[PDB]
Amino acid sequence: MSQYSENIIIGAGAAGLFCAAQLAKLGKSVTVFDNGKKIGRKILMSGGGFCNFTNLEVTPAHYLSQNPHFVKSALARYTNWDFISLVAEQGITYHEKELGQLFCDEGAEQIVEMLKSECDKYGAKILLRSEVSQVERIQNDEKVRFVLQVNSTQWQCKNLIVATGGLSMPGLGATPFGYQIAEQFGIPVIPPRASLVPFTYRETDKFLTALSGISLPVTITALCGKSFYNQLLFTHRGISGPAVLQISNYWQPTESVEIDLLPNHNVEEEINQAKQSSPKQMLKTILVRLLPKKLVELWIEQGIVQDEVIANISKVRVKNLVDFIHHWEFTPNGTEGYRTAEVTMGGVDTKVISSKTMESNQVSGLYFIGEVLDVTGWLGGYNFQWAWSSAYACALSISRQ
Ligand SMILES: Cc1cc2nc3c(=O)[nH]c(=O)nc-3n(C[C@H](O)[C@H](O)[C@H](O)COP(=O)(O)OP(=O)(O)OC[C@H]3O[C@@H](n4cnc5c(N)ncnc54)[C@H](O)[C@@H]3O)c2cc1C
Repeated sequence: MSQYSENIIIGAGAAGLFCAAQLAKLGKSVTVFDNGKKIGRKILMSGGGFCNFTNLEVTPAHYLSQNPHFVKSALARYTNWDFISLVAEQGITYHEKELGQLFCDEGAEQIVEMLKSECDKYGAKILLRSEVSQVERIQNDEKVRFVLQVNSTQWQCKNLIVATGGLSMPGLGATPFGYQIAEQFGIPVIPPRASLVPFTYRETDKFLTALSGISLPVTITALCGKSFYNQLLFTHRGISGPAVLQISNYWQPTESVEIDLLPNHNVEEEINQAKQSSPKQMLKTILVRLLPKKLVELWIEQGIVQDEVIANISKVRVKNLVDFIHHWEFTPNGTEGYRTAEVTMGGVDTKVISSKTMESNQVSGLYFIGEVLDVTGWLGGYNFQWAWSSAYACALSISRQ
């Protein structure tokens, strides 16, 4: 057996499925291989089961990359609105959760269903339980530029689109195959790291484990200056939540994070209003009215915060408390693994890839789309949008040959 398909796609995920659909729709033959048992396994998990498919405010600045000028082209070619429009026209209902985030009303199944439907509608063939391996480059054959082993059959193609994703969720089928193919052809890869992931506590902060389950709004600021205002969640392992997941993109191993527990109010102003309006009251009572009761109690049960009458508090101790709550210098021991991480930072170096095409500069006929590229977006549907955009730029480019 020796099959052929002008276009082969490795990975039946967000980027793979969408690209396969665009190609069939533009009238090109394409086959998709996937080591998994079902298509779009991560799409089904995204957005807590409803799929945060994009965000109303998308710009290149919502993406992390060694190469800042990369993302702009594909994002402007196929926009968040081009997809929002495809979704609505496709009969899918969605709503805005917060911060421009858009989710499906009827679950992530809608997105996966729409993708699989477009592919069936235009001719794309999807083969599951097919793990790709042994990719070889062919040089003389004008019709065959690549050969590869899928199970026991050898496939041949003119264009090979790599949409294998990143490393998070290994139990879901995640593979480094995309990087392995790149490295085999001498294509540079930026060292991958788990991102949009929780932080783990060092020994000195382990006592905060007692706060597990508690949640509050804070502002997290990374050493590079980036800030995010959102919810922070105390865990058994460390700290998590939207604010933490967001800042893990800008945080670097060995680095510290600046956490403001009371971003909202101006503690001193308040502590003073209570110093006049309640000279009798305890510090603990004024504090619990601002922060979670159990956190305030823990600082006390740890002797970190003295509980005295508002009146018996020197203006200097009031200013040390204020700085203490607004400037918590947190140094995580590290990050949780790829089993919790939402994405993977790093990947194929985007400077050797085409900004307009997604095609490899070093190896013609080889394309990289999706998360495998060194393009990581913010939490909030940005990662899926990059998948739609890069998959489209690739398909549109190939249809033009
Ligand atoms: C728990 C969780 C929740 C998430 N929620 C959101 C969200 O709400 N919004 C958002 O924008 N993003 C979200 N993401 C991230 C998002 O899923 C990805 O950024 C996006 O799916 C990347 O698309 P992709 O096609 O590159 O890869 P994937 O969607 O991962 O698909 C690639 C496929 O390639 C296949 N593959 C790998 N190696 C091989 C091989 N050797 N042979 C054949 N096939 C192979 C895999 O089976 C995989 O299914 C979430 C991620 C996780 C883990």
